[PDB]
Amino acid sequence: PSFYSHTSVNITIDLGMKLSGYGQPIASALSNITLPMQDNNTDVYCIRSNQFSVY
Amino acid sequence: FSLNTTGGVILEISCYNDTVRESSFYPKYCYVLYNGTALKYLG
Ligand SMILES: *[C@@H]1O[C@H](CO)[C@@H](O[C@@H]2O[C@H](CO)[C@@H](O)[C@H](O)[C@H]2NC(C)=O)[C@H](O)[C@H]1NC(C)=O
Ligand SMILES: *[C@@H]1O[C@H](CO)[C@@H](O[C@@H]2O[C@H](CO)[C@@H](O)[C@H](O)[C@H]2NC(C)=O)[C@H](O)[C@H]1NC(C)=O
Ligand SMILES: *[C@@H]1O[C@H](CO)[C@@H](O)[C@H](O)[C@H]1NC(C)=O
Ligand SMILES: *[C@@H]1O[C@H](CO)[C@@H](O)[C@H](O)[C@H]1NC(C)=O
Ligand SMILES: *[C@@H]1O[C@H](CO)[C@@H](O)[C@H](O)[C@H]1NC(C)=O
Ligand SMILES: *[C@@H]1O[C@H](CO)[C@@H](O)[C@H](O)[C@H]1NC(C)=O
Repeated sequence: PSFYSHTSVNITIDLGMKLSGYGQPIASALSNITLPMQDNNTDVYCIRSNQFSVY
Repeated sequence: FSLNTTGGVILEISCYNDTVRESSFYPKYCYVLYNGTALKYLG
């Protein structure tokens, strides 16, 4: 038994892509990851409820 | 039970005859209370 409080954690991933010299799609390492805002920050997110889901 | 933990934090194990919502104040339902608010539901 526990309290029922649910948190949805959404991770946003912005990918950068280019075309190489041989026509193959190359994914850039400059792709960005955004976590939900927590304590004025978007780089660290800790689960603080009893239940959570990730998307 | 009244618990005195490290750092002076006082925790209580309190049973009630009615369900108490989380972060609120008042078959037996038992709870762990930190500062008069329901911190953990035991069952
Ligand atoms: C990831 O985010 C960084 C930082 O915002 C982006 O790099 C900036 O891109 C803009 C738009 O072209 C430029 O004006 C800035 O000079 C860039 N900043 C730096 C420090 O290089 C980057 O484009 C993003 N990557 C994506 C969206 O794939
Ligand atoms: C819970 O325990 C703490 C820590 O021992 C108690 O706080 C002490 O109280 C005495 C009373 O004479 C003081 O001399 C100490 O300095 C206090 N310690 C600190 C760290 O402040 C507290 O009273 C206890 N709570 C109870 C028994 O309800
Ligand atoms: C997180 O994503 C879900 C869909 O997966 C959406 O319904 C929900 O509103 C989002 N939560 C945010 C953006 O805080
Ligand atoms: C930082 O957090 C404080 C509360 O601790 C808030 O008042 C302030 O608006 C936040 N600053 C930014 C830039 O988000
Ligand atoms: C719990 O007991 C109190 C005191 O008799 C009463 O007012 C309250 O209605 C009771 N709750 C339930 C759910 O029976
Ligand atoms: C505990 O609750 C009392 C009564 O409302 C309040 O005065 C006190 O500030 C609370 N303590 C903490 C640490 O939140």
